[PDB]
Amino acid sequence: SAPVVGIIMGSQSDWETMRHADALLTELEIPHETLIVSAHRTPDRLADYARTAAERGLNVIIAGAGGAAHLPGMCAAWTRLPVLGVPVESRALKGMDSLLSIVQMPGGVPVGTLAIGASGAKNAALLAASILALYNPALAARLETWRALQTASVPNSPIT
Amino acid sequence: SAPVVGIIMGSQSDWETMRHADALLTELEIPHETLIVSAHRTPDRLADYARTAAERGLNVIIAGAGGAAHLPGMCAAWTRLPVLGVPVESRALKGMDSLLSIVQMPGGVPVGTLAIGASGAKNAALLAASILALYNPALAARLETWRALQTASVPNSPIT
Amino acid sequence: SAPVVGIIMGSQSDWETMRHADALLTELEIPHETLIVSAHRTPDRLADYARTAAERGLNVIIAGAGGAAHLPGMCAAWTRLPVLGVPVESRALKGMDSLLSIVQMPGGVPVGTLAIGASGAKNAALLAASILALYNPALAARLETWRALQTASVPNSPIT
Amino acid sequence: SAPVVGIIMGSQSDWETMRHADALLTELEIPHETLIVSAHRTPDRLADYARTAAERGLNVIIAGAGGAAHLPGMCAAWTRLPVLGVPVESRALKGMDSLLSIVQMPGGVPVGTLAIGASGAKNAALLAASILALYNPALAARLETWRALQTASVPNSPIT
Amino acid sequence: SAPVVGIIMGSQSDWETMRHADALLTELEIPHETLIVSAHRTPDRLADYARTAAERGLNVIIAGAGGAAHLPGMCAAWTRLPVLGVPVESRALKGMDSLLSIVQMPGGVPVGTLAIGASGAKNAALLAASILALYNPALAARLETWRALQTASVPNSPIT
Amino acid sequence: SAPVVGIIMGSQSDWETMRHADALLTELEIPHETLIVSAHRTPDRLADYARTAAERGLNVIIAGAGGAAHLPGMCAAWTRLPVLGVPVESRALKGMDSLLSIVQMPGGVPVGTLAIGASGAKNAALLAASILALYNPALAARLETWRALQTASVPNSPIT
Amino acid sequence: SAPVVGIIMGSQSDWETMRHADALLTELEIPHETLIVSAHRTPDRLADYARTAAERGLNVIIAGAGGAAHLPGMCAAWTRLPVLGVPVESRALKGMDSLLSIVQMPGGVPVGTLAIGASGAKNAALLAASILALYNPALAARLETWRALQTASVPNSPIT
Amino acid sequence: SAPVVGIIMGSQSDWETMRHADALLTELEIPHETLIVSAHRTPDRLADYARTAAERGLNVIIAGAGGAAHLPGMCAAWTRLPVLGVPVESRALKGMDSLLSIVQMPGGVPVGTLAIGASGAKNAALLAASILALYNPALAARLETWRALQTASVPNSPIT
Ligand SMILES: Nc1cncn1[C@@H]1O[C@H](COP(=O)(O)O)[C@@H](O)[C@H]1O
Ligand SMILES: Nc1cncn1[C@@H]1O[C@H](COP(=O)(O)O)[C@@H](O)[C@H]1O
Ligand SMILES: Nc1cncn1[C@@H]1O[C@H](COP(=O)(O)O)[C@@H](O)[C@H]1O
Ligand SMILES: Nc1cncn1[C@@H]1O[C@H](COP(=O)(O)O)[C@@H](O)[C@H]1O
Repeated sequence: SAPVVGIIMGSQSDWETMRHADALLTELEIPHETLIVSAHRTPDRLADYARTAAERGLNVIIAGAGGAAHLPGMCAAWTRLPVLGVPVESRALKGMDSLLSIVQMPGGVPVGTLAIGASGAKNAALLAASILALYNPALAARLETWRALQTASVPNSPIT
Repeated sequence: SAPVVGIIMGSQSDWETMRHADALLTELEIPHETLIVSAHRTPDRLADYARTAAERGLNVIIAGAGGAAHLPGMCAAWTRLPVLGVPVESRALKGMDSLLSIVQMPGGVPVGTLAIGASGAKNAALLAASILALYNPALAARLETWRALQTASVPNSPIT
Repeated sequence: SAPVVGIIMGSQSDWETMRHADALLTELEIPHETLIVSAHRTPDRLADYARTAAERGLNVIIAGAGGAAHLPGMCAAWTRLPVLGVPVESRALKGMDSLLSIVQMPGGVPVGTLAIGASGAKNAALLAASILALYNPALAARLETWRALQTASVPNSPIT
Repeated sequence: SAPVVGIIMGSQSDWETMRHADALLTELEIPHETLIVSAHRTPDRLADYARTAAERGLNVIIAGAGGAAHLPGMCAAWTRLPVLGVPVESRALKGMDSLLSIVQMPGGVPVGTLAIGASGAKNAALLAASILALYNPALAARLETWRALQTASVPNSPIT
Repeated sequence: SAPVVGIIMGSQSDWETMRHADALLTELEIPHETLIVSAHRTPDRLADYARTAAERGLNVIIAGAGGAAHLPGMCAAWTRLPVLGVPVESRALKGMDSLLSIVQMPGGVPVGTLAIGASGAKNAALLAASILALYNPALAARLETWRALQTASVPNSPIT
Repeated sequence: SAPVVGIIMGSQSDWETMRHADALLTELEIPHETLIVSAHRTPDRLADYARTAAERGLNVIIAGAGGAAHLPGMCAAWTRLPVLGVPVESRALKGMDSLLSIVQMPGGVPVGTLAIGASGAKNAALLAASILALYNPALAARLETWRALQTASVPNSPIT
Repeated sequence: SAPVVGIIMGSQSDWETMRHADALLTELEIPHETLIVSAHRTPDRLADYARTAAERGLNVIIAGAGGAAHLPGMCAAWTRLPVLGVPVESRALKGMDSLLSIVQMPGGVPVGTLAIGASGAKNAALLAASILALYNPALAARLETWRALQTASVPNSPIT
Repeated sequence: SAPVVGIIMGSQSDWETMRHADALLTELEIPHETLIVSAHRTPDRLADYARTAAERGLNVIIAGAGGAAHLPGMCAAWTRLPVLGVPVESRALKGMDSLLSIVQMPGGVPVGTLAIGASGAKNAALLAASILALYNPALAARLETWRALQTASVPNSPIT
């Protein structure tokens, strides 16, 4: 089935983080593609990917990178689609550089930014799901189930 | 004319920032409502607003607050809709508390976060528009026009 | 015996930190309950817990969470009881996000915030004790003993 | 009329902030004293103030200071009473030095810390009131009224 | 008279800072061009500017931007020329977002980064001059004179 | 021989850091005492230590602590002697809390602050030595030798 | 009348801060010299100033600079005398760059660092005085008087 | 062959980082020297190195250090050559101190600063290469090849 979400990441080293977005989309049965695209090492690959995303049928892009993390913002520069940004935890600055590089977009070109690291990757996929759910009733019910199970599954007290 | 986006903010002092989201939605002809909801002063008002948003026909919530900024995250706790968070600039810490208290959502409850301040409010509205544009071709055409005009309006050289 | 302190925490993963509050309360023989309550994954569980805390005989609530740590503040939103907040050390940002999310409450809804991590969990319990001690003479004497033993036990010089 | 809360601050320059704690205690009819005590300029005055607070009938101390803000922690060192700390905003570092030097107390000597600046001072007074309200029903009723009014006074929409 | 340095900046608001680079290059008689290029509003203009810089005879690019500052890094992605980045001071975060989003380039695509603000713009021009001075003896002599004058012009004592 | 430097530290856990000050003083044959003194757990022990330091023949105090690190400043509050402060690396905030708690002393009561961690402990001892050297010619020559050996011993190129 | 303290600063813009060190030394009758020395604009002037300070009869150097503040550390590199560093507040980063670039000296070359800004300058002078007071009884008596007056001059309550 | 790039570093402990610059220069066949030079422990060694660099035929200096990292800036103080600075990751502050110490140079004496850590060391060498490439066609072609291989080698999708 044709992908409706693109997951892109700046490097293989981001995969340990971005796999959490991939897994969540698969759990909810959201067809998606998962690609490496570097804003800096493959800038024309990025331009082409972002420019053609909509005509290819993508609805949402999830972009993850670390450091001077420009992949989400430059993707949003070329697509009208919603772009969600995952700050990957960097070694020295723990993703604060990633976070500021992604979230602080000037007015005109948005990136919806999620938490640093694996939680943000998971939430980027959930956010993409909640967007798709607006016009896909079956997916909306599966998302409702997912959220209900999350809530119901929280224990009442810690295990010691 | 029925609202499809809800803009909520923690206080009147947030309006100087959040008015930019309001203006952009009006510019793009996106029907919306604009409210004050305090996560800490009116927690039950928030619970009811967020719980009922989808059945009231809202598709996206834009939530803005500053300091220990819980409004977006708690909104997202109670709705299955996409929630976008605007960190309002705070006096002492310049919105860094706003930013971290909004963006660092743990796995399972996303908030799509935008830049600190007016830029973020503007971009929350643009991000909401790009979401709605996925299943509204007239709006998609208006957003394309808007993006194209932004691109065409950048000058080639500075004024000295 | 009926609990007079509630310890609540956002997740099982917080228990490694919050167990230090539990242990201290037990050492001082302060009856207490220890629960998982997520502001974001179980928001109605939190509303109910906080709303009914006083009528259930609780005097003080100790709430711990990490990241966008909204559990203490949203608990204080619904209870008139004093709420003490423990910032749990987060992976990337080392609890700075937890700290700012908890301590930077706007005027009107306070959270008494303790240090990031285990020391804060221990001190949240000691602070709760010092509050209860105001109207429980036996506990006040046990707290006096605890503080005296802490002081007396500090060695005069390091072991090499 | 005998004070049950002590407000102490490191300098006259702290009063612009700490006056908000004073006002709120008066509003709630909580008898209190308001003093300047410098941890570094009058360390013996501090030792004596804190040592004797409980026997003088104080139940809670609210301590405010900025920069390397030692006043709350050293107060807590010498009293068994609950000490609440207000980080006063500093010129260069905007109260981040105030905050960290107050909140990061090691295990065994708590300071319940509130927000940087006026909000924190207000909330220290509210937190002190919620503590006293535990064993003062008239005050508990006044605080409930106060909280309920805060909730009722939040508007539903912003003014443009 | 053909330009050997390109100064590019993300917006007119950057000119207050980047004008210092322009002035210093003129002072040292380094022919240059000064343009506005938005990484996010005119991404294809940027791609073309950077791709073609070397064949147009440019030797160094000085790029200035603020906030999530992608202009220097994306310029460097598309040119083999040395790119120098000037972090423009931002309103809320004082150029710390500018700084981290410029300097933290991952391995393989350098941006030589200068100080936040006017100093950085001035120093980008001086750094560009020292680069050009390597294979331009007349310019090398002008730069030596400039450095020597800077050294000679420092007073020996302050004015009171 | 009577100690002329006092090393004091807030806890046994600081010794891993403060031993570097001890070792340096011993290397230079500077008689000294090494003690645990907690500002918060043993405040009267600190008052007495600092108050009597000068009459006991101490010339310089080196004080190390972590977190809300008030030991150096409160020591300086009671002694006219120069106090040097060593920020101990804390677990969560890596000694930034220690650093700000120590260095940001208001005017009137100084603490000469050294680097976070072991380097600062070593340098506190070297700084104390350079102070004593002003009026002890033999020690001054041993310090000169120490500095000369440091300089001479730096290799010219790295070992691979 | 021969100077025993040298105050050096990187620029005239530093004088607004460093004048407080000058004033305090004059108040305590400590003969001193006050100079501008730029670590980066006059590196050989600095080398010569620092190399020769001890033979010229200086006992302590107070060095102030802002931004990438190398003046104190490089001074300490070339003198065996105690060097005290004053972080001058910087425009964008509020002296945090000044602070870290002064205090974080690696092992072997100390700089005793004081607070950001005017407080630090004042305290550098007081710290220098406490050093000199060790072997100057008349000065020791003046400093005691000064400290005692500071203590006596703290008011007991704020002015409203 | 005579070196045209000097790599200098403050300590053997920096070599784990700076070896990445060495390796890159060797890969591109750029003759270079690799030296330890401490700004603080060997200040005259630094003065001499920087002063004579140009007359020795060096074109670019790459300087790496950590903490109060003054090596790059003080090198630039004495040479007219372009100096590139590599912030070495420090233990406590993760190279934020290194970064600010290097990048925040006031106007007049530039250091082109690269990312914290190994990526910055690699990029300092690439930046030096892109400078040399301006007047060495063979090297320019080898750099073009290097950049082309980097781009071409990025995989299209992650390995799981
Ligand atoms: N910002 C960016 C642009 N292209 C890649 N990156 C990022 O560079 C970091 C390191 O990549 P690598 O490990 O391949 O050097 C990764 O987090 C990746 O997102
Ligand atoms: N803020 C919040 C709300 N609900 C849970 N959390 C926090 O999310 C973090 C991670 O939870 P988990 O490990 O279950 O993902 C924990 O520190 C927990 O307090
Ligand atoms: N600030 C302070 C006052 N008394 C002790 N500390 C500090 O508390 C930290 C932790 O002490 P402990 O490990 O005993 O809890 C140590 O760095 C010690 O200097
Ligand atoms: N800033 C500086 C001046 N001279 C050496 N350093 C730095 O000091 C740190 C620690 O050096 P060492 O390990 O030898 O103590 C290294 O990062 C080195 O660049």
